[PDB]
Amino acid sequence: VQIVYKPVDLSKVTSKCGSLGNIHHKPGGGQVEVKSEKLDFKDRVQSKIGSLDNITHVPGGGNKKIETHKLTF
Amino acid sequence: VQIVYKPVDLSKVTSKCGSLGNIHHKPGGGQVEVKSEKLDFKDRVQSKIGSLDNITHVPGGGNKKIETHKLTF
Amino acid sequence: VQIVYKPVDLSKVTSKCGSLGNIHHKPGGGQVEVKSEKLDFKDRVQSKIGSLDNITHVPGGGNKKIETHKLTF
Amino acid sequence: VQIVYKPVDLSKVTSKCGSLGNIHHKPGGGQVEVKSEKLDFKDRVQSKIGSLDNITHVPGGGNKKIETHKLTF
Amino acid sequence: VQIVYKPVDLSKVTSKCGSLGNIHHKPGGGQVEVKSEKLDFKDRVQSKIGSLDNITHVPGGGNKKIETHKLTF
Amino acid sequence: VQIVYKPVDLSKVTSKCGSLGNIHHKPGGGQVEVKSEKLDFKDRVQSKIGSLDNITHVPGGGNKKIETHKLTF
Repeated sequence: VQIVYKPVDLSKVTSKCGSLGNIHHKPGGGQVEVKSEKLDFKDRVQSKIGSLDNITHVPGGGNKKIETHKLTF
Repeated sequence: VQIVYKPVDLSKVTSKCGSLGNIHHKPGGGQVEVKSEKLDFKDRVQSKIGSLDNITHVPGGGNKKIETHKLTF
Repeated sequence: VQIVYKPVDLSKVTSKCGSLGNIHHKPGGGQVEVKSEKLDFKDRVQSKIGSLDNITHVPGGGNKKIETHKLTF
Repeated sequence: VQIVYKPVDLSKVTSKCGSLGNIHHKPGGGQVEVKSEKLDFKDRVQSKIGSLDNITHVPGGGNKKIETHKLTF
Repeated sequence: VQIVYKPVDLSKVTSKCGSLGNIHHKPGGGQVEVKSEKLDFKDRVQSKIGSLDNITHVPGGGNKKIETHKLTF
Repeated sequence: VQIVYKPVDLSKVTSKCGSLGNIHHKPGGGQVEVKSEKLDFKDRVQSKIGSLDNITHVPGGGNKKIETHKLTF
């Protein structure tokens, strides 16, 4: 058995942007109110209240090349 | 058995943008109010209240090349 | 048995845009009010209230090339 | 007198090739025989016999840009 | 007199080759036989016999830009 | 008299090659025979016999940029 795994890649992932800007993200501008009375919990409680995990991602490129080469005998 | 795996890739994923901008994201501009009385929970509780996990993604490119080469003998 | 896997790719995925902008996203502008009284839960509770997981995605390109090359003997 | 020589060149000379090969050049494969008897030469003699100056030129690109910018006052 | 010589060059000369190869050059494979009897030369002789000055030229690119800027007052 | 020689060069001469190889040059594989009898020479003789000056040039690039900037007052 003779196996010759010789893939050739000369590819490009490219971006050109003259200017990038004037980006506004205002998550949670409104008031948050949580009133709790006489509540009962028998197991684990996870609670998130307010402004959490919000993202502003503005990469000049942000380009991705994902590649996988699997040879199984 | 003779196997010759020789794929050739000269591809391009390209983007050109003169200007990118004036982007506004206002998730949760309205008030959030949560009133709870005498409630009972016998098992696990996950609670998210307000403005969470909101995303503003403005990549100058944001281009993607995904590639997979599997050889199984 | 002789196998010659030799695909040739010279393809392009291209985008050109003069200007990209003046994008407005206002999810959850209206008031959210949640009243709960004497409720009973025998099993797990997941609760999301307000403005969650909203996305504003404005890539200058956003082009995708997805490729797969499987050889099974 | 005002002279403004401001030409803008953004040109491209591009070549893309998946594979280049299996090129065979066999000049002068046949027998060469030169029999000369009692010849007389009163002036200069230049002589080439056999297989001379043969060329195999296989550039992966071989692209050419020739440019000239002349201003005379 | 005002002379402004402000040319802008943003050019490219580009080659992309996946593979280059299997190139064969066999100049002068045939027998060469020169037989000379009683020849008379009264001036200069230049003689080349056999397999001379043959070229195999296989550049991965081989691309050229030739450029010339001249101002004469 | 005002002369402003301000040319701008941002050019590129580029080559990309996945693989370069399997190049064979066999100049003068055939037998060479030169038989001479009673020849007469009154001036200079230059003689080359066999396999001379053959070239195998295989540069990974081999790209050239030739440029000239002449200003004469």
